[PDB]
Amino acid sequence: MLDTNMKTQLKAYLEKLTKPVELIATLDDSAKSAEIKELLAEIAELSDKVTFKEDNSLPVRKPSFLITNPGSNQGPRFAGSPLGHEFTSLVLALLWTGGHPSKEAQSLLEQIRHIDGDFEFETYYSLSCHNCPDVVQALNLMSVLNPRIKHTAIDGGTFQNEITDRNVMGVPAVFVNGKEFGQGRMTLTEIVAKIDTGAEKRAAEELNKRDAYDVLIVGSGPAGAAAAIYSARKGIRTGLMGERFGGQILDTVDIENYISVPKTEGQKLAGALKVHVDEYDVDVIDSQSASKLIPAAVEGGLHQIETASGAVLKARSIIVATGAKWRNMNVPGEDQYRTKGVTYCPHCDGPLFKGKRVAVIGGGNSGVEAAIDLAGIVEHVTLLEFAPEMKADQVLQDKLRSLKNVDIILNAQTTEVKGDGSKVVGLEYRDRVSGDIHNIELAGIFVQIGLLPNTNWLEGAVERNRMGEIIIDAKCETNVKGVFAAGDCTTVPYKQIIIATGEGAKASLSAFDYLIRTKTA
Amino acid sequence: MLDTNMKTQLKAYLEKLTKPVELIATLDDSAKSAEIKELLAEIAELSDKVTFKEDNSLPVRKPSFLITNPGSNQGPRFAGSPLGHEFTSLVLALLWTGGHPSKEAQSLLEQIRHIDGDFEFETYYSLSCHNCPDVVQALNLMSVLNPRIKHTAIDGGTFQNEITDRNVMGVPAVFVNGKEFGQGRMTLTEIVAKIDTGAEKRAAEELNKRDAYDVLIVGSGPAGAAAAIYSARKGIRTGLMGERFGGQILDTVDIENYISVPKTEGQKLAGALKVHVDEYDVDVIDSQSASKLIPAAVEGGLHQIETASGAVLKARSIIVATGAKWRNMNVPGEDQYRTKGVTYCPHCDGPLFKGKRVAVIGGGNSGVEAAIDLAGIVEHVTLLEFAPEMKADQVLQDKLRSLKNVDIILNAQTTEVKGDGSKVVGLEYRDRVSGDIHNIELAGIFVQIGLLPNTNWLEGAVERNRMGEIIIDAKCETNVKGVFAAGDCTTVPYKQIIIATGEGAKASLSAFDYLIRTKTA
Ligand SMILES: Cc1cc2nc3c(=O)[nH]c(=O)nc-3n(C[C@H](O)[C@H](O)[C@H](O)COP(=O)(O)OP(=O)(O)OC[C@H]3O[C@@H](n4cnc5c(N)ncnc54)[C@H](O)[C@@H]3O)c2cc1C
Ligand SMILES: Cc1cc2nc3c(=O)[nH]c(=O)nc-3n(C[C@H](O)[C@H](O)[C@H](O)COP(=O)(O)OP(=O)(O)OC[C@H]3O[C@@H](n4cnc5c(N)ncnc54)[C@H](O)[C@@H]3O)c2cc1C
Ligand SMILES: NC(=O)c1ccc[n+]([C@@H]2O[C@H](COP(=O)([O-])OP(=O)(O)OC[C@H]3O[C@@H](n4cnc5c(N)ncnc54)[C@H](O)[C@@H]3O)[C@@H](O)[C@H]2O)c1
Ligand SMILES: NC(=O)c1ccc[n+]([C@@H]2O[C@H](COP(=O)([O-])OP(=O)(O)OC[C@H]3O[C@@H](n4cnc5c(N)ncnc54)[C@H](O)[C@@H]3O)[C@@H](O)[C@H]2O)c1
Repeated sequence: MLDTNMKTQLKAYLEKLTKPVELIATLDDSAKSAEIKELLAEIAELSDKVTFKEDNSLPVRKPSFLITNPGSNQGPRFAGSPLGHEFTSLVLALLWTGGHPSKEAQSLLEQIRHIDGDFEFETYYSLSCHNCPDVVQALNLMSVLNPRIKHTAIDGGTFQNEITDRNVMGVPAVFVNGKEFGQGRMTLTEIVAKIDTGAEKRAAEELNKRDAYDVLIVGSGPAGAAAAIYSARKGIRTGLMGERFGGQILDTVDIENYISVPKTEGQKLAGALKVHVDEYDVDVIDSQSASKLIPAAVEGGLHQIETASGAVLKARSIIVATGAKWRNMNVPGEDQYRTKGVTYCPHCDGPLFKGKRVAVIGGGNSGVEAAIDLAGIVEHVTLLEFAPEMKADQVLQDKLRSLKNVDIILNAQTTEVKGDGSKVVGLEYRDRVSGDIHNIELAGIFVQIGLLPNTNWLEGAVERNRMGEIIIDAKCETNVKGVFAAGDCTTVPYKQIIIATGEGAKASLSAFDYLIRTKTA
Repeated sequence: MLDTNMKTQLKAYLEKLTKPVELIATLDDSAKSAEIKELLAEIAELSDKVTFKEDNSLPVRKPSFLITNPGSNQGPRFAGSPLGHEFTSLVLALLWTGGHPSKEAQSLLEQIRHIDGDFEFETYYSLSCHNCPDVVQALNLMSVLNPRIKHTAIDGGTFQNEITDRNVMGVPAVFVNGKEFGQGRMTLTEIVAKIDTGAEKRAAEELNKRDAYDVLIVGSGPAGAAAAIYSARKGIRTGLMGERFGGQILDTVDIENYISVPKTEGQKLAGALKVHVDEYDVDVIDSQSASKLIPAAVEGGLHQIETASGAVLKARSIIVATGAKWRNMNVPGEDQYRTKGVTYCPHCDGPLFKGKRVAVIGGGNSGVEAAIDLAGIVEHVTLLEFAPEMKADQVLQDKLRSLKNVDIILNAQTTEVKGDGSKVVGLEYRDRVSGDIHNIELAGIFVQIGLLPNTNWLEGAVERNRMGEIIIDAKCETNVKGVFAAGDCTTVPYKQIIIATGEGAKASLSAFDYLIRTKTA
C-alpha cells in the first residue's frame, strides 16, 4: 500500500543501511494480511539488505511482522498497517534495526541498554492519529537497544476486538505487561523515568559525572564550612562534602566561647553555618564519606577523592577538614549523661562546675593538664588513671601533686556513670589490682583519654604525625602540593570551634593562592 | 589649766618623744593669754624635749602658740584653749611634731607630703563640741607633713569677734584661705579628696600599683579580645590593655565573612566583643598604649610592659595582639571615600563589585594577587604601579598579563579619588615620567601598598621577620619564653577577623599551658 512518494523516500532511506534487515511475518489469509504481505514484499524489493521471510506458526497476532537482524528474534513488532501517520515510525524501526543511530540523548540510550525488568509494551494506535508516532517511535527505540524490552504497536483498525475487550477510549494508549501505562503525549525521556520508578537512584553516578572542582573540601564541620564560604566568595567552583553538615557542634548543647556570642547552642550554630554557606555558590554534598585521596600525578592536574559510595570527585585543590573523635570510656551511663555532666573538653565546660566536685578520666598529658585546669576553677578534682602510673610529662605530674584539692587514683577503671535521671551525681570504679569496687560522688566527669583524628583513610597519601594528625605548615599546606588541611584533624595544638573556623579560612586563602600560582598554559 | 589626770597621761605620752618640741607663744596681757602662758609652762615642765619660748610680735592672733621643732617655724597653731574636747588633739600635735607617727593610711600621707597648692586651714571649734577633734586632728596632721599646708585651730570661746564678723552657726567649721570649706564630720581621707579637686588624676599611678597579671594582653582588637575571654574562663588574673577596644573592626562597616554571621557591622561586632568580654573577670584598660616589653630576667619571674603614659604593668605571661595598619595613598578624596568604594582588603570587599570596574593600587605581590582575585569576580581591573616595573613574583605577573579584563599602568601615581558625594566614580593619576594627567572611571579602588604591623615598639625584645611581623610558631610562641602573639601583628599568612580571633584563643591556651608548666616552688 506504499504510495510512490513513500517508495522514493524509503528507497533513499534504506540506502542508509549498514546491517541486513529481515521482516518476519505471521499471516492469516485475510485481505488485511494479504495487504501486509504485499507491503513487506514491496519493501524487500527496495533493498538488498532487507529480506522478507514468513513464519505463520508463532504465538503472536495475525497479521503482524517482526523487524530484525538475521538469526536473532528481537525488535519492534507491528500489528496491522504500519502506514498512515505511522509510516515514518516504520522507516525508523527499519533504519535503527539496520544500524542507523538514534537522533536523541545517548546517555538515556545507555541507561536503557542496561535495564533489568522484563517489559512488553504494546501501544494501541490508529492510522489517522497525529500524536501517535512519537509514542510509537519512542517505544520502538527501546525494543532495539535492550532485548528485555519488547514492543508491539497495534493498529486499532485491524483489532477492534482488543480495543473493546480492554476499554480504550482515545489513542495513543500503552500497556506495560497487561496493565494500563499511560495515554497521549509521552517523550522517551518521560517514558523512561516512569518505567524505572523501582529504579535505584545511583547518586554515585550523579556524583561521578560532575565537573572538576576548583576546590573540594572534605568535612563539613566548622573548618570546612568556613573554608567553603571563603572559597565561594572568590567565585571559584567550590564543593563541600561531608558525612554530616555541622560536624561536632550539632551534638553540642551549651556553647559559650564562640567569640562575639555569649551563649549559643549547637543545633543553632550549625544552622547559622548552613545559612552563611548558602549565601554563596557552594555545591553542598551531604551524607557522603571520603575513603581515599589520590594525589595528582602532575602539577596542574587533578587530585581525586573516592567516596565509600563508590563515586569519584575531582579537584584542582583539596581541603581536608574531617575533625577528630574523643575516645569514650564505653561504660553504662556514659551515653545517658553525655551533656548532663559527662564531657570531654575541659576548655569548653570547665566554668560550669565552679564549686563542684569533678573527676578527670585519663592520666596522660591531656588529662593531667585538665585536672590542673579544673583544680583552679572547681572545688575538688579526682583524676583516675587506668594504668598503675600516670603517663604525663613529669613537670605536670608534680604540679598536680602540688595542689591541695586534688586526688589521684591509680589502677582505677570506671565502671559506671551514676546520675539522678537528669544529671551526674557520681562515679563507680574498680581497682584493677584487688578487684575492689569504689564510689565517688561528683557533678562532672571529664573524659580525657585520647583524641582520634578522622584520618586513617589518608594513610600513605599525606603525611601525619604520630598521633594521626595531618601535618600542616602555618599556611595549612600538607606535604602534597595542592592539598591543605584545617581543623581538629590537623596538628593545630588546640581543638575549638573558633580556632577551627580560622584554620578553614586560612586553608581556603592558601588554596586560592595555589590556584592562582599554578602556571600558565 | 591641765587637771592631774591630763598631766599624768601627758607626762606618759611625752615620754614617747624622739625629737625636741618648742611651743612659740604670742600673748596679750589678758587673763586668757595668762592662762595659756601657765599651760605652756606646765607642759614644758613635764618634758626635757619640750621647750616653751615666746615671741609676742608676730602677725598672728593673740593668744596663740605655734608647736614646732627648733629653728623651723612650721606646725599646728592653736588660738585660745586647746583643752576640753581638744585636749587629745593637742597631745597628738605635740607627738607628731616630736617624731611620733600617724596612726592612719601612709599612702595618703605621702600623697599629702607631695601637694603644690598653698593652703591655710583655720578650723573654728569650741571646747564643748564632741565631733570637733577629728576635724582638728585631721588638719593638724596635714600641717606637719607638708609645710605648704598651714592650720590654725580656733577656740570660739576666745574669738567671739571672728565668730560673728564671719557667720558661723554650728561647729566645727573650716575655712580654706578665707573661704567656706565645710562643716561637721570630715575624715582626713574625705578632706584630702576635696582639697585636690584641681588634682591631676595620675591614672598611671593607679596602673603602677596593680598586682601582677597572670596574663597581660596588649591590644584589644579581635585577637586580644578572644584571648581575654579564653584566659578569663580559666579564672586566672587577666588584663587587656589597648589603645581602642575593637581594633580595626570599629571603623569597619559591612562585614560579611565573620563565620556564622551573614551580615554584621563593625560597631556592632565590637560591641558584641565587649559584651562577651564582660561576661568574665577581665580588667579592661582602654586608651593606653604599650611602649616597651622588658622580658623577665629569669624563668618564673615577671615580664614588664611600659606604657606611653609612664605606667609599668607586670605579668607572668604576655600576649601581643597589636595588629597592623594598611598603608594609605594619602591623596585628596581617599578619606572622603573610605568605605564608599576605597578599600584595602580584596578578601573582605571583592564580592561587592561584581560587574563593576575597579583599580588596584600597588604592584607588589599583595596588589598583583589582588588583581587576579578581582579579575575573576569583577568586570574590569586596572592595576596602577608607582614604580616603572612591578615588584611581584614573576609567576604572578605573567598570570595577571594572561587575563583579558585587566590593564597594567606603570609609573602611575594616583593623585585624586573622585566620587559623586556618595560613592567613588573614578580616579585621577599622573605619569611620573612625562608628568601627564589621566582619568579612570571606576567604582572601586583597592589600596594594596603595604601592611605595617604595630610592632616597632618591640624592636630588640622579641624577634620579627623582615616585614616587621612578630615571628610565631604554631603555638603562637615567640622567641621569648612566656611571650606569645596573635593576630595581624604576627606572621599569620592572612589578616582576617575570623583568623585573628582563632589565633588569640590559641595564644591564650598556649599561655595557660606555659603558666601551668612554670615550675614548682
Ligand atoms: C560534646 C562536645 C562539646 C564541645 N563543645 C565545644 C564548645 O563549647 N566550644 C568549642 O569551641 N568547641 C567545642 N567542641 C569542639 C568543637 O566542636 C571542635 O573544635 C570542632 O567541631 C572541630 O571542627 P572541625 O571542623 O575541625 O571538625 P568536626 O567538627 O569534627 O567536623 C568534621 C566533620 O567531617 C566529618 N567527616 C569525618 N570523616 C569524614 C570523611 N572521611 N569524609 C567526609 N566527612 C567526614 C565528621 O563526621 C564531621 O561531620 C566540643 C566537642 C564535643 C565533642
Ligand atoms: C577598612 C577595613 C575593613 C576590614 N574589613 C574586614 C572584613 O570585612 N572582614 C575581615 O575578616 N576583616 C576585615 N578587616 C581586617 C580585620 O579588621 C583584621 O583582620 C583584624 O581587625 C585584626 O585584628 P587584630 O586583633 O589582630 O588587630 P587590630 O584589629 O588592628 O587591633 C589591634 C589593636 O591594638 C591597638 N594597638 C596598636 N598598637 C598598640 C600598642 N602599642 N599598645 C596597645 N594597643 C595597641 C590597635 O590600635 C588596635 O586597637 C578590615 C580591615 C579594615 C582596615
Ligand atoms: N593539645 C590537645 O588538645 C591535644 C589533644 C589530644 C592529644 N594531644 C597530645 O597527644 C598526646 C597524647 O596525650 P593524651 O593525654 O591525649 O593521651 P595518652 O595516650 O598519652 O594518655 C591517655 C591515658 O589515658 C589512660 N586511660 C585510658 N583509658 C582509660 C580509662 N578508661 N580510664 C582511666 N584512664 C584511662 C591511659 O592509661 C593513659 O594514661 C600528648 O602528647 C598530648 O599532648 C594533644
Ligand atoms: N598575605 C598577606 O596578607 C600579606 C600582607 C602584606 C604583605 N605581605 C607580604 O609582604 C611582602 C610585601 O608585599 P606587598 O605587596 O605588601 O608590598 P611591596 O612593598 O613588596 O609592594 C608594594 C608596591 O606598591 C607600589 N606602590 C607604593 N606606593 C604606591 C602608590 N601610591 N601608587 C601605586 N603603587 C604604589 C610599590 O611600587 C611596590 O611595587 C610580600 O612578600 C607579601 O607577600 C603579605
